Amino acid sequence: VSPSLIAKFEKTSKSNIEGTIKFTPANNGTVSVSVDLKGLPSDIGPFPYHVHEKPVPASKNCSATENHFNPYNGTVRAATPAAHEVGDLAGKHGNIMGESYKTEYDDSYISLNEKSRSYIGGLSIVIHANNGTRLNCANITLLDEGHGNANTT
Ligand SMILES: [Cu+2]
Repeated sequence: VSPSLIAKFEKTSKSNIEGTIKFTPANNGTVSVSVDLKGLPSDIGPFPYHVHEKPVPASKNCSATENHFNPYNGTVRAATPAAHEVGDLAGKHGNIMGESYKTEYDDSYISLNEKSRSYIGGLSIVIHANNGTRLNCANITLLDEGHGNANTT
């Protein structure tokens, strides 16, 4: 079974958005997603958020994550969840909204399996203002410090 992942958002001069998006392997071949965010800016939401294709660099410049993770060439607007880009979490599941936002859902398209074409490990998540402006972003990293079948964490 594939390991859990997390994206940790930190507050800076650029953004007050902080919190986490957790990705945990679940039943029925899906991934459980847990969003817990605060400090979302006044009135420029709702906030689309997506898995992007490159890491956040040390500069924390969210532009450097480049485009959406879209291995199966999906579309931004769709009539069924699977037609969306794999990385388009908000399009499938709803935009972030409010000053604080907590939600849990299953996504059946992202993968925690590094041998999968839909693997999202090592990628990033960007949160946008409604007009598309990139507000904050975080790398998707390993959640637990200890792994292996003879270990504890
Ligand atoms: Cu995006």
